[PDB]
Amino acid sequence: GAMGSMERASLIQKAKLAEQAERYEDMAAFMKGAVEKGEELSCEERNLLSVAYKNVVGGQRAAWRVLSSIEQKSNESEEGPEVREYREKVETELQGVCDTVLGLLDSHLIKEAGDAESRVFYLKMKGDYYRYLAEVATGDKKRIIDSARSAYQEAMDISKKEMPPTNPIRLGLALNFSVFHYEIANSPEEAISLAKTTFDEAMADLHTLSEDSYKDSTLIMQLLRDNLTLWT
Amino acid sequence: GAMGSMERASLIQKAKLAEQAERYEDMAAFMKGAVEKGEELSCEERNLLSVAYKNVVGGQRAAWRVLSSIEQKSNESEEGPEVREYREKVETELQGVCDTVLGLLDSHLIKEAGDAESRVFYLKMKGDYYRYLAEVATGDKKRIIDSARSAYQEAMDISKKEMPPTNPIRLGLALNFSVFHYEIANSPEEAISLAKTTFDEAMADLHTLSEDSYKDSTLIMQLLRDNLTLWT
Amino acid sequence: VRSLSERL
Amino acid sequence: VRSLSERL
Ligand SMILES: [Cl-]
Ligand SMILES: [Cl-]
Ligand SMILES: [Mg+2]
Ligand SMILES: [Mg+2]
Repeated sequence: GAMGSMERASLIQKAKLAEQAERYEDMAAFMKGAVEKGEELSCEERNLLSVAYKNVVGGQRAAWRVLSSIEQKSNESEEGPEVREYREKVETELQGVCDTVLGLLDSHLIKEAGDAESRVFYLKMKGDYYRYLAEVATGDKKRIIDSARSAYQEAMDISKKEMPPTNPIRLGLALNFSVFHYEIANSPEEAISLAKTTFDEAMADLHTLSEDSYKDSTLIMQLLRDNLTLWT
Repeated sequence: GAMGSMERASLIQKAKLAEQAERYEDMAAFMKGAVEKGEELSCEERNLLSVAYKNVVGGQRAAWRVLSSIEQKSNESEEGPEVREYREKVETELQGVCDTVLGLLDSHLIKEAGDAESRVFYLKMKGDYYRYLAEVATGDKKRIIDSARSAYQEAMDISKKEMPPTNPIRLGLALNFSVFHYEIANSPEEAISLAKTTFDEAMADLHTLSEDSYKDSTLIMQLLRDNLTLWT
Repeated sequence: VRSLSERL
Repeated sequence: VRSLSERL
């Protein structure tokens, strides 16, 4: 790896600089290098890893959507192969990023994660990047969807046993599993039920929280509420 | 070149798709491939080339500025080499993009450009990308600054002889030469004089224009006015 | 309109 | 504050 000669701490320091500079491809390469040093990741380092790849894949998804829409309109008008070719190029790059993240989780972040906060974070991530693969998949599709579902479900079982209902990781997991149900799995009733029960149980636990934790949890709860407003 | 096997028209088509998808690195690679086919560029193709590289280098400049500022603060605190190293990495990538554009202009866009609209466009571009090199240069700096000045001056002499004062290319050239004077050459009085005379002569020619041309020229005139408000 | 997923 | 240069 091209980061094999750089110190772990220097890679983390440069990841933080790339974030300030909005250089997210660099940020992801630095954090991949950090993971490949073989030590477990702290809470802050896990969030750097997630921020970097979420921004990289987020730009790819936005581009694939523009191009797929142009491609679909062309098949309703006048006629060549360029639109399909360039959508395939972007799609292939997107899948490579997803495969890179899933490879880091499998070698060996997940198997070394013993605490609930790290294990749930990484299993959620696995579900997320199989979900991004599913958005562009065309049968194959079914195995990818089941891999996302399986990772989210394992994360959910742990989080319900081990975390309070207002925990931001538990909330973000439930939010994203509900989006999976609505957008990927054709199960809008399951999406709605999960979002409502997640929101209601967090509401009833807010009284236990400090002012800072209260702000953290209610921020994510608002996203559950926004989705419910769109879905109903 | 990796685009050597793709048709010229397909490269132009994909450049337009990359722009819709905000994939500006791809856009620039496609337009570099198009230039390397060896044919001259139409007005529309010249603007695609400029849009693509302006966006790529624009993101690099914004990142270099974030990092240079962090670096300067560090030299006022607590103390390692990482900030400098990562600024140098971004700076080196920026200089490579500038050198790529300048190489396309020198091999062989400028020498084949005979009409005023194409020759002024390419000479302005040359001044612009030497100006971006100058922003990060540290003596060397003087030769780079004179190369920018020389390219802008040749473009200015042609544009004043061959184009009306409201021509959008002539206006954009004068705008950017005035920014050179103010930001690079330490000549704010020259910047102000050029912007005022450019604005005043365009004002007096607006009566010759259609409604659409009037909108095109007054849009750029407003940037001259905004700069004058900041500089005085 | 697309559903909102978790923020950074 | 930085001077404004030509737009696309
Ligand atoms: Cl392609
Ligand atoms: Cl570096
Ligand atoms: Mg462990
Ligand atoms: Mg010619």
